[PDB]
Amino acid sequence: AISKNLPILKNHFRKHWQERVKVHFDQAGKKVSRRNARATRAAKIAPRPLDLLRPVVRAPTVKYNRKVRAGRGFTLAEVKAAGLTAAYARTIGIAVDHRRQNRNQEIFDANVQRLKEYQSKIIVFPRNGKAPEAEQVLSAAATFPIAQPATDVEARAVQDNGESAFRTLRLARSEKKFRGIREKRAREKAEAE
Amino acid sequence: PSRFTKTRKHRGHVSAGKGRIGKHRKHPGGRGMAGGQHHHRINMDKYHPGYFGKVGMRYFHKQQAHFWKPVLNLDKLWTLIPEDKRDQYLKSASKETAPVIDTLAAGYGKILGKGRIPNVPVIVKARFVSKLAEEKIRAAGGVVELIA
Amino acid sequence: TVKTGIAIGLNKGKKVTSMTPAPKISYKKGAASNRTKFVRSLVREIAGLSPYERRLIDLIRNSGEKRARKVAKKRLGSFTRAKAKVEEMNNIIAASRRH
RNA sequence: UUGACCUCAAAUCAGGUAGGAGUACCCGCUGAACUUAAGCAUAUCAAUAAGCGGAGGAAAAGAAACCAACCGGGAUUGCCUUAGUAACGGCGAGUGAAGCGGCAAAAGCUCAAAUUUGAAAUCUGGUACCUUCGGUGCCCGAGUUGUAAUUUGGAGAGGGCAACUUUGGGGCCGUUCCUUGUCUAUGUUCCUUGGAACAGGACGUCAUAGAGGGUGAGAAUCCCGUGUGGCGAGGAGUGCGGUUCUUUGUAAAGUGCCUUCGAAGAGUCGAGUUGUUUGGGAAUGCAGCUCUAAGUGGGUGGUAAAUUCCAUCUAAAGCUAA
RNA sequence: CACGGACCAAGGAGUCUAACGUCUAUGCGAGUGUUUGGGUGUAAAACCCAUACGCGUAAUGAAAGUGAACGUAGGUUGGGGCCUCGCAAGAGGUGCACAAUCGACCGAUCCUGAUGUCUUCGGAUGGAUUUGAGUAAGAGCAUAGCUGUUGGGACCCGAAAG
RNA sequence: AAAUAUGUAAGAAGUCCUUGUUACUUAAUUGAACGUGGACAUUUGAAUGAAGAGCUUUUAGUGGGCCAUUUUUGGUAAGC
RNA sequence: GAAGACAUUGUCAGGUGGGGAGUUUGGCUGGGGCGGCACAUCUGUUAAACGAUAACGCAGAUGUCCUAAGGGGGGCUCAUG
Repeated sequence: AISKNLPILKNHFRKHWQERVKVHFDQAGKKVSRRNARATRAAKIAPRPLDLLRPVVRAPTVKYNRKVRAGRGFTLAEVKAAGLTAAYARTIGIAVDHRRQNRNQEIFDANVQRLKEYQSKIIVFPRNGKAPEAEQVLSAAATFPIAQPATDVEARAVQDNGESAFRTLRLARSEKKFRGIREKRAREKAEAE
Repeated sequence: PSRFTKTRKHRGHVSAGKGRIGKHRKHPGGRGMAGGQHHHRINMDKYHPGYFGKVGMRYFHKQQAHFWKPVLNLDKLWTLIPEDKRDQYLKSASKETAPVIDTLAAGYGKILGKGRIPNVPVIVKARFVSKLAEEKIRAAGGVVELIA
Repeated sequence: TVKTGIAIGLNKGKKVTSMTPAPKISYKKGAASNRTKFVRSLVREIAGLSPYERRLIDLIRNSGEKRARKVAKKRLGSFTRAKAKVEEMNNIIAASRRH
């Protein structure tokens, strides 16, 4: 069963896989159903725009933290600073998330400004009636995009001081590596009679 | 897309091109990767040296995102500038107007020195760099501004 | 923890203006009460000690606290639980049994 | 002696409910071997088939005792990927996930632990009446071994000060959905063959209709239909819009500042051992036995242990669409 | 004097898939891949598309980690083609691809170990009968096809068994 | 000490003369290796032939053999 | 009535346990079995004067021994008659 120069393949088919094959012939039909569901939902619901306004959020790890992203909700602090309560926000089309916290003023201010823009660009129908028609939009996300914040302009002067960035990195690495040894050495040298 | 298959041509011939003596049988040397140490050994040695045994340390629960560190070389560094501004900045080879390049926004972790950018000042913002890359940039007139 | 601005070292990452969010009311869960203190004191009074706790006060009076922590780590599971239980036993002994 | 309470019974007591079928998909239990390893025991087949129990139109899961180590994300499910990867493995054959990211779809909440104590304010049942898929009154009862209001951790409560805001149910008519009926164009003109013209040829018509079927042979124009619009009928529902009757309300909800508090689930968590299971590796989950907690605590942080820190959640109770 | 075959009809056996190799064609090309999904539609077609993700553009090492120009990106030998002279034969110059060879560069290993120093850190500089699936002006991505490979009922039929 | 069979060579990557590099080598600018420059060409260094030479990739089937001349082992011998 | 914190029961641990289960029980071979090793190696010969070359071909050997029986130097010359 082993033969000429070829790669070792690891094909995991020693089970009854033919009983669990799924072929997505339903792709285009599910698409149609999904469009019809969106349409039905829009009509049945309201002039409301099919989606809640979601916040700007800084993504996790070093791979992705350079990006900024749409999150789930708007951190009761941010909502209170925008000048409204969580319950009214949930009624008005704002996603709220109790289980996240603001540690960064940049994201906090961006999301507060986002909320102010939304609060200005909506019109809220009264409780009573007379229903001023509004000709709905379907995407709060499309009306309120997610813009990447820029750091610095294209052109700047050169500020050199001869610090050797490579040496800087190596010394940071060495400092972290030999911190504990030094913090034990100094401690046990302080034990001077 | 099949009918240019040799089965169509072997129609008429007894063995279908598998032989009369050997007589195509089911799995006459084993299934899959049987015999790598016994009767398929000369295939594994010579064409797969290294296949048997362990080597190094285990890492429980490795996340590759920790090891995300894609590399950019200086020869390809000027491509991070759009072509619109590139000749403008190739001219006016000056301090006080030097282009800034966010290699992290481009999607790069470490800068490396594979060779010979032009003698133009450039500000290179990078998570990490190498010794030669820093030397070459500083010699062309620029700097490396470390970031995170 | 102020960051540095580079991608390695003791403190490591982007310099970002911090915001210090409000303190959640969780993180204060096992931070007991007045009521729970009262109730637990009274229940200790009523019920009293259990067999291994009697053994531990005896082992503290006689064979010191090292063997007591050993026994309590076999009886309970953890060394830290054993520590806290022995301290409970010492607060039982030294407070009431003296006068 | 009389009348209670507790526990336990019986009644063809009044009223109800369970069983069985189906079982493609779903929740679980139980559980192989053939087979692969060119032999074969671990392994693999497979946490599969067979067997058992249990549901719905979906079920389950689900609003973190999470992921992480970031400039930090933020219920669940599913797809693309991660990944034939980290890891497991007679380290042999073979097995083998998860976080990030992009997308679909999005939705949030409820209890226990609190003296209402200046007033069990709560509820089943029976009976009388009624604008009867329920309501009011009256009467037995349940229940303080705790039924209602209030609060669930994101908070929240008790006091005090200050003012400001916003409100509920029906009837009718349109709309929405479902089902269904009905109406809505034009050649059967001429000649040949043939038993029959629906063939062939000549002249024409309709076409938002030349899809299909039928009719004595290949018919848009013979028939049903088709296409396009119209007129109706009957139900579900308040999902929405116009109407009309009740203002329930010295009721309820929301917001700011000071102060005092801030209850948060145990034979459980956790540990040892056994067995099973997992990619889970000094032990991933599960279960049995033994031991058995705490409260500035507890869990987790993928190498056992002690010491010191940090980060992040808040179990041992629960509901919920796509 | 081995097996099957009395005759006729019809049926009747290297298939499909997942991942792959070499080769061929096509498209783009230091990039490539629209089709998970969205928009749109004379509707399960065709048409359009964002962000990601895969492979590739950087190796190496168990890992920590470091990370590819002394020099017209090297020298020598040979090299199609081109250029100059020559009537021609020949001579000279330049010499892609490819081959052989000597070197240089990156990584691991072994040595040397400077200026400086939280005086245990740092690592220059120079080397080596060592080693790499490397650099030394990128070639790959995707689709399709033959062939071949592995797992799959796996060309067809066939056990004794469990 | 044969016969048969077998290796190498028969030159342009050659021969000769001058002279450079080196951390090797030498008592030594003596050698070794590699070179610059120059000279020797169309009998350029025996024969015959050359239905082209060199190179790479991938893949099938096969992996039971048998006979004849001659050499030869076992066996009395054998279609051994 | 008897018995009594023992027995029993549950969980671990040890022993016993073909009663039962599952599996295995080598190859070469003048058929196989018995025998032997021609199954990993060495010398001579077969072996046909390069090399290679079989047979359960011939004659034999190996799984050790040595701080010297290794290394260097010096001096001497052995068996036998």
